[PDB]
Amino acid sequence: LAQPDGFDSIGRVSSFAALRNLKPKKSGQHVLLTSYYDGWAAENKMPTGGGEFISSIGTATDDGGYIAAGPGYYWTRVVNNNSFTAEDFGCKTTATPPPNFNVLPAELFDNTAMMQAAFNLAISKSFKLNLSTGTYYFESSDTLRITGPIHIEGRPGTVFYHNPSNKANPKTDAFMNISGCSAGRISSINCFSNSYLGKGINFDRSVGDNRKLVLEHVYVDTFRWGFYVGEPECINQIEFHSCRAQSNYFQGIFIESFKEGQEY
Amino acid sequence: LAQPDGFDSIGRVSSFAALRNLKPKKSGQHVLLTSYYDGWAAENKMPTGGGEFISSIGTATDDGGYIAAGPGYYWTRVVNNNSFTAEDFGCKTTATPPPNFNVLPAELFDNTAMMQAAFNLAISKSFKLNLSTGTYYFESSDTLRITGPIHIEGRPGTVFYHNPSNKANPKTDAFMNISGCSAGRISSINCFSNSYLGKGINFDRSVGDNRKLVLEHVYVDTFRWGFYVGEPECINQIEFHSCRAQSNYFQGIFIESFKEGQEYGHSAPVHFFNTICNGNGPTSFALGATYKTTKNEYIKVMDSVNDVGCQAYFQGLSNVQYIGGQLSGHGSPRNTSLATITQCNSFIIYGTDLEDINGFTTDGTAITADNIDAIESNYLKDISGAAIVVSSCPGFKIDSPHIFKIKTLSTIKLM
Repeated sequence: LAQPDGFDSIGRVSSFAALRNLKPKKSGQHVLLTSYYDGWAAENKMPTGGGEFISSIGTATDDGGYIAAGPGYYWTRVVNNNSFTAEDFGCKTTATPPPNFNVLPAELFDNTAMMQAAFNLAISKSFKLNLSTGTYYFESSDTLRITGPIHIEGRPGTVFYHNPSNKANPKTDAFMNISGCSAGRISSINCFSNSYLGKGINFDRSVGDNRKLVLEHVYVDTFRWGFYVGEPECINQIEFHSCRAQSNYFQGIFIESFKEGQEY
Repeated sequence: LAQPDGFDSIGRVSSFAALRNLKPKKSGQHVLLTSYYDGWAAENKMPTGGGEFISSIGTATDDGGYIAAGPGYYWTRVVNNNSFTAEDFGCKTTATPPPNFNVLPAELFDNTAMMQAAFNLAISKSFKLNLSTGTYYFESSDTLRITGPIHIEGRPGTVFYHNPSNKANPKTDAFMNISGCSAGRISSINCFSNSYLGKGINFDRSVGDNRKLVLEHVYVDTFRWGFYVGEPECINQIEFHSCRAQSNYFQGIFIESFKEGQEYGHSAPVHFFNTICNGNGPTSFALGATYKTTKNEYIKVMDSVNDVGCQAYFQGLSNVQYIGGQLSGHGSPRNTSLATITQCNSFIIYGTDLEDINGFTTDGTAITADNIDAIESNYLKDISGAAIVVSSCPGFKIDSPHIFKIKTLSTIKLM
């Protein structure tokens, strides 16, 4: 142990799935999670979603990245500096494809269910979500929703790739939906779809007003619409500080409160 | 130790108080601190202020969260990424109370002495202080002082609750005091008191000038004044990027470099960006309200029955830009104006939302369409009677805003 490389003798858990099957001894046990998925050495990469966990004996709902529940026990992730990464929930990145039409990334892993769980934790626990560089692939029938104030800070090169397939009426469905995000912070996210279909980001009144919401370096490209607002009293004091809506089929920014027939 | 749970065999220190009594062996010992306070498992929560410490043999002053001093030794906390949390010094959060008057949080733990220690470390070591979500409770007699450049970053839901009790002259004392914070950054802090008493944030020259200080998403609500400045050459290049001053008894923004008798003094240039002042004036309820302190004492909120207020008050400034904000009185507060500009130079407005003024005069006479003819004759030289009253400001400019619901004599008054 006193050797210069004595830290390797300590045992760890290989993957997050093995953590669900780790029956603890008491309600104060500490373990080390090496990575969310095992086999990172053969893939010539480094662990991403590891950390430290503390055991319990009661009953809790399996979060996916925050709570690893089991039969009569569960583990809770120790969050540092009130911040966590999307890789802590099982999200995978890949190489960014060119902005050519109908060009898909090399690997196709749907991160919709994983990112939705990461968004729910950052809203319910008020933790800052850190996004890694690379391309997050999204091919699902559900919309990625932000239903509360959230702090998202991406890196240079963070890409959200939306595949309009699997969407019922894929011409007008929104990829991301923001509602009730009062005094939120979203930064450094480049969302494109390489298909002139769908809405990039849709601001709604499903939860509440997006009062004093701040967007910085948010890029929306290759969609039927970049920023879509079709409801009054939802973007009251919204702010765009350095944003880009580029190559979207009808409009890059579309804000229409009311239409002909309904009042002011 | 080769098992999947071999990391639990290593021993830890339970609390920060136990770390003070941990006599080491030499000046190179490493130890793991689980949490600042012990007993987090019974409280059904997680450890907050833990970390790793390194031993020494010399003598050092006990910081509270950075140095755990003992007899002939002390431990030093290892800081990562030049950042630390307020929980590392012993601060506790609680559930946020509603913004109702004289409503206190559920748990009452004073975090003033521990937050002051965290502020001192972030200023002396130039570390970034991270604030957790929840309500920090302050019920002390001293003012929370920032006496140097600091980087503070809060979370969505960080609340600084100030209790005006245990404070001599609780009607005019300041909760926070910022001085000498040059090129500092403060973000995402919501300070309210639920009592229309005290100053929210006070800027002064006790240490130096707050040159190029940047405030973002700083909310001040339920105080006698939201942002208070009563000294020249202290906010020379301050910036408000998206701030809110809401439901204060008198004003949301009060800047006055000098008063009568004193000669000229100013700060320049002041920058306001997307800042909103809403609902800041004496209201029907506030005038008749009485604040009950924790010591079972009653304080009358009103100074007089003819108390009148405003949303933003500016005096003795130069080159002030108010870019795309909002000045509005919601809840019908008694206001003489929405913005009062007095003895300024080059005050320019860029597309500010202005609405919902409750017209009153300085002495407390309600401006009504019935007596609109007696107001112009008897109150011509009064600093009131418009949504924006400009007095002795040469380079004024308003630049075509959208205005509505104006229940006073005019929209702009010049004198």
